[PDB]
Amino acid sequence: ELGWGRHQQYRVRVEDIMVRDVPHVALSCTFRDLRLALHRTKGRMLALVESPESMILLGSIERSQVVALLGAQLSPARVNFSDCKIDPAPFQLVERTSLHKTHTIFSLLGVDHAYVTSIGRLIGIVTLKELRKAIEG
Amino acid sequence: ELGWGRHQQYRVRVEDIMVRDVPHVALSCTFRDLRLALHRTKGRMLALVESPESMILLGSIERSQVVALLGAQLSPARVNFSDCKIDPAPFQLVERTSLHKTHTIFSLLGVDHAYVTSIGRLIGIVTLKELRKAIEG
Repeated sequence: ELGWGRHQQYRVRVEDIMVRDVPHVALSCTFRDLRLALHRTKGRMLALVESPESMILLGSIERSQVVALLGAQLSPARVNFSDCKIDPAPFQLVERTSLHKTHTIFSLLGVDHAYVTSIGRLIGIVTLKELRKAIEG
Repeated sequence: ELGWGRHQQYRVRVEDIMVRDVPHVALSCTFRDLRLALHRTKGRMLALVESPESMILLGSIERSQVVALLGAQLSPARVNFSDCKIDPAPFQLVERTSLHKTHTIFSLLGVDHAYVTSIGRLIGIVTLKELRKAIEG
């Protein structure tokens, strides 16, 4: 784990290594946006946004409740996550941030992943894999 | 101090100790209401919002930036908060949180103030005065 070693990584900041692609989902009717997200992406989590070009984020959504929403459209009958749940407004990270803060947002304190952010903006999602990758290089 | 022994910090939550009138400001062009935020409440850092009908916590501004913006707008001559220094809501709170969780995010980061958000729409504000009261009452 981080810190002690030859000194060079004391320099590095979150923008220098964070992955730029976007598991976002729009606050709109289209199950096609959901289908495309579920096709293109995998793992625990997605982000919910006001619109693709405004890029304000509300919170996080996970594969089971969205494939169950698709399941609700699939049900024998003839998008609104607020009918069930939408999860906590998480931490965020600002582009300049040094690793020695970011380590103490996921540890000594329990959180799994973080959205990198700017004023009203979503830049991407960080995970422990990028983090421990960045610690080691 | 943290409290070792007989406590009800596990009984009671951020929703109980909440305070709700706040120095918030719209993204709007007019300065006629910015005049209120100068004295209608007392405090250092304000709550910038995406709309008086949405109240997403876009970020925070110190009085010395906004008073200088008014000093320029009423300079001897015959909106633009956008190019002052701004910071997004650095951490945010949700009603079901017990006092102990809050104490750790305050103390571990040296953050002086925080906002309650639920998902998006603000509910109220917190400072070192509220907790240093409520941990004894």
